[PDB]
Amino acid sequence: MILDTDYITEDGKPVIRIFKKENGEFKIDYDRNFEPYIYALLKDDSAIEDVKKITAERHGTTVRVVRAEKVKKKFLGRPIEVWKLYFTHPQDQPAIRDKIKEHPAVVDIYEYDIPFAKRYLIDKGLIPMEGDEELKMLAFAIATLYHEGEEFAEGPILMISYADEEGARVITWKNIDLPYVDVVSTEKEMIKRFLKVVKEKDPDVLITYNGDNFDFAYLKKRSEKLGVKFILGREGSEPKIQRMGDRFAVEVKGRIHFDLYPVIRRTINLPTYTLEAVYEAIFGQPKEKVYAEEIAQAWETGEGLERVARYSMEDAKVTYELGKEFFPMEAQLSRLVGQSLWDVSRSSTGNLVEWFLLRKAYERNELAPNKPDERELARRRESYAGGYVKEPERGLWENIVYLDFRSLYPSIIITHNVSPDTLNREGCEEYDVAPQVGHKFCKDFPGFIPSLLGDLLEERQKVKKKMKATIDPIEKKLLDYRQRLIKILANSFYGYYGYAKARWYCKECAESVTAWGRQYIETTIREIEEKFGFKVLYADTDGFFATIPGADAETVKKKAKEFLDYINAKLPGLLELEYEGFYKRGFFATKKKYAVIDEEDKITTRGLKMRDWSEIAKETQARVLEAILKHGDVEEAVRIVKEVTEKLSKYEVPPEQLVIYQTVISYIVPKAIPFDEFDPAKHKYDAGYYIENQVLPAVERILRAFGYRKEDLRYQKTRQV
DNA sequence: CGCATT
DNA sequence: AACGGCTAATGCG
Repeated sequence: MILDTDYITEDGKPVIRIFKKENGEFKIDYDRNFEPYIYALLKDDSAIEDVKKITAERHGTTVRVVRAEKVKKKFLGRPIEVWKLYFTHPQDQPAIRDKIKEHPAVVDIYEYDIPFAKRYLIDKGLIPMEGDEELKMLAFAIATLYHEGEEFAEGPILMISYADEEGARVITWKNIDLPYVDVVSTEKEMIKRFLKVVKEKDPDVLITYNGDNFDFAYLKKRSEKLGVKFILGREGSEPKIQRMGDRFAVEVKGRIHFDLYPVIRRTINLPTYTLEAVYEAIFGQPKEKVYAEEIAQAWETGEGLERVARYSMEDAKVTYELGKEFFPMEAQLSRLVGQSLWDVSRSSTGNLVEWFLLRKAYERNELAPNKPDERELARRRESYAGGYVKEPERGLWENIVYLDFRSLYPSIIITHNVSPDTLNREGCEEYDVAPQVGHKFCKDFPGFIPSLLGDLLEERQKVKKKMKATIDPIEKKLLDYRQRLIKILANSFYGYYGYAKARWYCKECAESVTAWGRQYIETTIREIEEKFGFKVLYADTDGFFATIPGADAETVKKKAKEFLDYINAKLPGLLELEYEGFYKRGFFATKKKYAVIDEEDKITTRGLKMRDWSEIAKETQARVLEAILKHGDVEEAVRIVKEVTEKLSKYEVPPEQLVIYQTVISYIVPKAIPFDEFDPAKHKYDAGYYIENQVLPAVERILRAFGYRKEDLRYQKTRQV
């Protein structure tokens, strides 16, 4: 299988290198015949001879146009004839492209900023990570000596740890009596020892946590300081450090540097992204943190080195465990988009869809539109109307059904053929008109993006059905990842349409999807109210909560299923309303804030989780929510708040339930102090603060839906007037 | 202007 | 390597 591609220069000519792993054998294939090129639209074909003589200079070397060739392509459906301009080296393109564009006879230029190695994968039809090859992985981490006022890597590396299927080990240059610690004489010997491990193990994947911005950079400065050749690459190269905006990225040639940090940063939402917090959230097991001060103190005093070595070992162990959990998913994402695992794992949603579209456009001989210039980019900052949000019906509701559209926005794109190549296309016999915005979309032929979206949904069904027949549980998990990633990719087209930097940006397409969405959700609401007597309690972009106030649970279920049969026969194309779930009771506090409970007694809460909060505020909110959702007792929920505020005012609440966590700082507010130093016998907490700034704000938002003000929840201080 | 829901 | 800065809008604190 293909791992990655790049290029080196030999005598001024680019040489593509294809890194492959076939039958357990690492291979490098070379291609010296791939020519870099760009397209040029000319107003007069006779002018091509003047364009061929355009020259530029890179670094003393004179840049010229090797040859030109007139080709026929499509541009947003319409046929086009453009000039394919060939060059010697891909770096010639940034040097002459501006001079070619500024030439009077040149209308515009296209596909001039596509990286050579990525242009190769697309043009050759090569797909990375495709096949049944098993990759050998190795995780690693480092521990360093830190002092407050010193430069980067001014202190030596104290330890280097690594982990794989064989277990985790630590290399250090001090005596630590642990079975997994290997003791060498110096820091230089420790680094050299690590290089031998990587060389002997020969892993296909090197797994780190923030290795892009710390580990590799620290090792590099240290090897330079000590005179060590940091050859980690399979071709004897040192790790290549690149600039990715305000951060860095590292690639180890011949292998895949899998940095878990950017991956987990996009996949899950956590308050902090320390290795300890990430591991505890994904595996549900704790991990102790050992800070730089403790490691420096332990190394200088020589006491407590077992704790530092154990921390170093756990870093490599958990990085390997997390890598084992997230790498197969990233491999399926890589194979789907058609780009290397290295790039896809570090790429944003907008870049992932663009690379998928770039490949599909090449397959269909479709000329790709350019990225926007600064002027066009400023024009695209105008926003549009989004989803519809109904103001919720106050009060507690019984027997609620949640109905929503199956993939509303992708269904709209496919059903109404929403695409820049079908937008206001004159000469068609059939059109679909977007409500409110009025954009017309030709229905005579399938559009570029709706056709790809249709192929994605078809491919997803072909992978869902292959899962059911697969006996191999490893292959089933892999297919589950591909199927999930196709759903995520399909649901990224809408946002991409309104992404100002996108090549296939189309505000008209984006606002037409939301206008159609607003129409389908609003018409279905009036339909269920007028023809079925339902009360719609709350609705967001693609779904709504409804009930029949004077009806039993079986009655509401039956009528909801009858309504579904009714509207689904009226909905066009792929649009489909579904029965998402039934809820015993629920309250809709404000827009985006609500809570429901199913027949199993599982409570689902949105917008109420909420920042640094004391355990007393979290406890009372949960107690209030439970009284309302499980007991159906709103008056009990108010008494709980009155009881809590009364206990706080009379100082009957233990200080342990008043700690606020925000390094995590654990403090308590006095009548501003770390909780370790707080003494109830000497000091007094601010009862007013914990009532007015903690308990009441957390609960008020919930009880406001039932008609209670903040004053309706404070302790009844009896004023004997 | 942050953070959450869609 | 000379592309990437992180898809959208609505709406509560």
